[PDB]
Formats: sequence, structure tokens, C-alpha cells
Amino acid sequence: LTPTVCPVPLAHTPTVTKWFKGITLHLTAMRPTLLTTRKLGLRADATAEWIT
Amino acid sequence: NNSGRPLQETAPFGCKIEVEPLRASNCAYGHIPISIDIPDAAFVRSSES
Amino acid sequence: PTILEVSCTVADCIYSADFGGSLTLQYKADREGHCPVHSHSTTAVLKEATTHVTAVGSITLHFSTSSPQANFIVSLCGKKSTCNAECKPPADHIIGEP
Repeated sequence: LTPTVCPVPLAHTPTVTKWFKGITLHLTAMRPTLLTTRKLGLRADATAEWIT
Repeated sequence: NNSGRPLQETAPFGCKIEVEPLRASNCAYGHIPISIDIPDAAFVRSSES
Repeated sequence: PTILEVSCTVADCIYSADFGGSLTLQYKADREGHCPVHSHSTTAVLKEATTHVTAVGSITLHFSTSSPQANFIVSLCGKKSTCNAECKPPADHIIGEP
């Protein structure tokens, strides 16, 4: 077993609408794609979800 | 014989009547509330003007 | 190069993270050189660090604030000057800059 580079696909880049203290992500996917966020404050409150 | 006058000399607000799509083009009523998205390339910063 | 007859004034102010405000400024120095420009508040950071003075010239500056109004003093080359303002809320309420 040995290390080797390999290609992985880039997803479709999102579309953001900007409401007051808030983001909406108009996403798309055909296959399960991980999304993950976190704050930059003391409370990191991370999120993970495999949207389809 | 008793048809009366057409719409081209009775229509209010100065409308000219085109017949082939049956339009009432080029007349004036109300206000048109629009909004223009100015591109960010026609803006020089205030240190240069 | 010492300094005389300074009077700052504002033209427009937003309060944001980008440099929104822009103030003009008059100065009557006796000689020419490089004099430091600074605001002595803690809510107005000033972009231009230095400038080049002349006899009867004028300087346009840039700053950024978070206070809903600006009452702070700027400083050219040693002596202070005061000028009031009135800052407005911005429209783009998500931006990519801290």
C-alpha cells in the first residue's frame, strides 16, 4: 500500500442570498455531498450533513 | 352604415392603436416603479474624484 | 515641518467593516515634508499612514467606523483638530472582510 494522487470531483458552487444576520445556500447535487459550517466565535457549534 | 367612430379617435390617454397583434401602443398613465442594478465597475473611489 | 490652520470636515460616512467614511482636510504648513496622520479615538481606524504636505493643499482620507456617529479628532504632524459627522447604516449586510 503506497501513496498516490488521484482525482475527485468538484461540486456545483452554491448561490447565496443575504438576509439580516443570515445566509441561505441554494444548493444542488445529484450524489451525496458533505456540507459543514462553524462559527468563528467561542461557541463553534459545527454542523455536518450529506445532502442529495 | 351605423358603425360609429373607431377607437383611434375615442381612446383616452393618447393611445395609438396598432391592429395586427391588437395593441394600444405609446400612451401615458401612472408611474413605473423600477430599480437599476448598477455594476461595480463605473465607480472610482472618492480620493480620486 | 510644523503646521498651522488645520480644520477637518466630513463629506459622507457609513459605518461598516470596509472603509466607508471619507473626509477632506485643509492645512497651511510653513514648509513641506512628511507628517504623520492619525485619529486618536479607538473606534475610527485610519487608512493613510503618512502624507506629503504643501503650502495651501488639501488631503482626502479614508476611515472605517462602527459607531453610529463620528465625534473624534484627527492629528496632522503634532497638533489636533476636531470635526463632527453623521454616519448611516449600510445596506450590504454580509461581506467578506472582518
